Amino acid sequence: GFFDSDLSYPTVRTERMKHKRRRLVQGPNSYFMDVKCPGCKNITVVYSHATSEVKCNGCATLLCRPTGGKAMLVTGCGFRKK
Amino acid sequence: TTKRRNHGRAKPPCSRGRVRPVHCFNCSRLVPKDKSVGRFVVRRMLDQASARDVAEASLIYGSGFPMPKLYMKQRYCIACAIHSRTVRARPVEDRKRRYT
Amino acid sequence: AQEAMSRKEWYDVVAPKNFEVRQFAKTICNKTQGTKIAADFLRGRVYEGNLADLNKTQNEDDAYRKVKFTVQEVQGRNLLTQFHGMDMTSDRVYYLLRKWCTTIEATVEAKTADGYGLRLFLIAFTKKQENQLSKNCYAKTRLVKWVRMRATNIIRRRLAKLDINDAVSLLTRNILRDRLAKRCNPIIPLRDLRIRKVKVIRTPKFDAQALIAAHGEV
Amino acid sequence: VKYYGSSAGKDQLVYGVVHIYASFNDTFVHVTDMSGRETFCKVTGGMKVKADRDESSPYAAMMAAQDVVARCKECGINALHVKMRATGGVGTKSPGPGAQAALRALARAGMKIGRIEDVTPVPTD
RNA sequence: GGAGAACGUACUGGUGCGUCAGAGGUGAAAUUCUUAGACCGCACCAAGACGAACUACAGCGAAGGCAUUCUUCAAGGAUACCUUCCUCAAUCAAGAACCAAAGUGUGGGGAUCAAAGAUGAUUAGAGACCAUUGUAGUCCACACUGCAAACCAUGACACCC
RNA sequence: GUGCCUAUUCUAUCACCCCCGGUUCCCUCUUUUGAGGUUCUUCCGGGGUUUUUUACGGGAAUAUCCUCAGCACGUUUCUUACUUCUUCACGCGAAAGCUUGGAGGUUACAGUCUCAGGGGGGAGUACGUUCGCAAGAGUGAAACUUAAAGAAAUUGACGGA
Repeated sequence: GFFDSDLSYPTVRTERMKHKRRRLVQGPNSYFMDVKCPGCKNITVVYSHATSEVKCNGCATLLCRPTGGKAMLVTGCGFRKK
Repeated sequence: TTKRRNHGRAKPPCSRGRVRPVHCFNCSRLVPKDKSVGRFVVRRMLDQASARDVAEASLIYGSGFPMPKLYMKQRYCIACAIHSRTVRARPVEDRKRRYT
Repeated sequence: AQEAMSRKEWYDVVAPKNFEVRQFAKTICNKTQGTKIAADFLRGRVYEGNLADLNKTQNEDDAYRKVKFTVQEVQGRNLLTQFHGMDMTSDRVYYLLRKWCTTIEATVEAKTADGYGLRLFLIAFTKKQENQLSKNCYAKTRLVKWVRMRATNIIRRRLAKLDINDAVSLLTRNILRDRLAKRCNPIIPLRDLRIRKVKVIRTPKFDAQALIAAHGEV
Repeated sequence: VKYYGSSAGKDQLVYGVVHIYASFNDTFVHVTDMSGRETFCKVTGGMKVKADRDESSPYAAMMAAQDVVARCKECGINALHVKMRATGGVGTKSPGPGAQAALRALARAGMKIGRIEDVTPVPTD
C-alpha cells in the first residue's frame, strides 16, 4: 500500500524512519557538539562521531574515547549542540 | 520424484557448509546431526510399589533431585527409527512444520 | 579356602577433624599374617563419604557431593584419613542442564597452603531472565571468556592461599559457591554456579604433626 | 555367624557397594567395600543360569539377586550402594534387562536403601 | 585461519592389588577367556586419542571446511563516522590460486575403528548380508593430487517487487 | 521499568568499641516441665584482629575484584546475515514446485559479463592428445546402434511398508 501520504513528502512519522543512505537524501547523520571540560573555563568543538580524541588544552587530556558509534563522552564533560 | 526440500539438512540458507556426523547409536552408520531427530529426555525409574518399597527404604533426601532419575539424549535417524515405529511420512505439510 | 569373612577383618575408617561424622565409615581387610599386613593397601584406597553425610547429620543439599578420602594412618581398627576431592555424579548436571541455553565451564589449579595441589572445576547455565523475550538467550565469546577470567581469578587466588581442611569447610558450606556468585551476578548472569569436580593433583604425604593438625582428635 | 568383626550386623548401617553390570549377554553383581581394592564378591546371571539367550535378563537377575543377598547378609553388609553400569562407553547408558529385577530384588530381599548410581563411562570414540 | 600451551574425559593397552566360577559374544550361537586364572571392582600408570550433552533452520568460513582453555600470531567481516581518494569499475578466455574422501610417494605414527585377509555362522549357494576378529588404511609430520548426489542438483553481477 | 558491587575500619560515637551469637532470679508473652528477642534494657560469649569469616557501602577510606567502566533484561530503531518463515505477491511454472533482491517482475519474448547445454544409445571412448610421481585428471571422438529415453503429477496396483 501507498495512498494518503506522498512518497515525496513525508511528514510527522515519516522522516524519522528513513534510514541514513535511504533518507530521501542522505545527510550527515552524526553532528557536532560543543563540549566543556570542567578542567577549564574553555571548551571544545566535538564530533558526535569521533574515532579518536579531544584534548582539553586547559590541560592536555582527553574527554572521550574512540569507539565505533557515538563517541564516549565522559568524566563530567558537559556538552551542548548546534 | 523429490519428496522434501531441505532433505533433513537444516543448513542451505545459512552458514554451516558441512556439519557433525555421528555413528547413530542404534545401528551406527555415520550421519549428520540435523538428519537425525532429537529429543534428549531425562528418564524415569521403577514401577510404583517397587518404588514404595524403595520409598520406605528411602533413607534418601534432597540436593536438587529428591530421588534422582535417568536421562537419555535420544537421537533417531532412518536406520533405527524405522523399526522403532519412529519417524516417517506423516501427512504432507508437517514434513515442513516444527513441534510446540 | 578360608573364605572371605574368615579372610577379612574389620577396620573403622575415620575422617579428619572438620568433619561431623569422624569415625565415619569402616572397611574390611584380609587377615594379616606373615609379611602380609592389612593397613597398607588402604592408604591407596580412596573413600567416598557423602559431604552431607559426613558434615551434616541432616538435610542439606550438598549431599549431591561425596569426598574422596585416602588413608593416612591406621591405628587400631581405625584409620585417619585425608581429603582428596569432593565430587558428585552425572545426574545433577543433567537435571540441571537445559538445552537450547548455554554452558560456562572452567578449571583452575591452585596449590594450597598445604601443597595439596588441587584442580577445581566449575559450572553454570543461562537464562531468559524474568522475561528475556528472546528465543533462547545466550552469551558472547567475550562474555564467556570474561566470566571465566573473573572466576578463575578468585578461585585460584582464594584457594591457593588456604589450609586444606578449611578449603573443605568453605567447599562444604559452599560459601565458595556463593563467592563465585558474588563475582558473577553483575555480568551475564546465568543461573547456577557449582563446584562440580575437585581433583587432587598433588599431595605431600603425612606427618603425625600434620595429621593431628588435620585430624584434630577423634 | 560369619560376622567376625565389629558387628552388630543389621543394628547399625553397614554399607558396601554393588557395582551392578548388565551387558547384553550377562549381568554382573560386584560387591565392594569402598573401592574394590579388596573386592567382596561378584555374582552373575550367567553365573546363575546358562542359556545364551537370557543371562542379562530380569529373570536371571531376579534369581541372581537372591544369592547375593544371602551371602551379603552372611557377611553383614547391612546396607549397600549400587553403582549400575551398562556395558560401557557403548550402549545408550541403558544396562541389560535384568538390572531392575535385581535391584528391586535386593530391597525385596532385604535391603534398606540409600544411594544409587549409574557409573557407565563417557566416550571420545 | 595459524602457531602455542593446558586439559577434561574416555577408549585402551598396562599396571596394582581384590577376588572369583565364570566370562564373553549372539538371530541361533558360533568362533572367544577361563580358575597360571578369565571377567569383574577399585587404585594407579602408561599410551595414543578425542574435545563428548552442552548447542542450535544457530554462528563463522571463497570453497573445501570450521566447536576446552589460555597463550599468542598475523587475518577477515560487518557495523560507526562529515575520513580521504574521483571512477577507480563489472564480469571475465588464456593464465593463475585454492578443492572433502580416498588414494599416491617420503616420515611419523600404533590406540582404536577397521579396506586386505582370517575366522565363525549361514546358506540353496555365499569367501555375502549378520557375527568374531583382524591386516592395509585411519590420526599425524611431510608431500602430492585431482577425481568427490564437493546440494542453495538452481553462474555471477543487477533493480524491483 | 527490571536484576546485578568480595571482606575490614572512622563519624552523630568517650558509643556492648563495631559486627555477630546466646542467657535461671535479662526483657516480652492469662502459653509457663513452654516460645520469641536484645544495633530494646541488661548480662555474657565469639568474631572483626583469623572478615582471605562470608556478613560492606548516608559521608569516607581500606582489602579489592576490576563494566564494584556499567553488565545483564524489558521496550524502541536501523544497517548487514541468517533466517527460518508466517504469510503474500500476481508471477513464474508441466508440475513438482518456485524469495532477500525465489525458478518471480519475459514468446508483451531484450539490464551485463560468462560458463554450459542441445534425441536417445554408442562412450566420455577410443594407443586420440595433453597434464600428472602415481592414481588418473585435462582435453575428447566417429564408426556402430536405436524410437525412445526422459519429467511431474494422477489414479490405480502393490509392499519382506
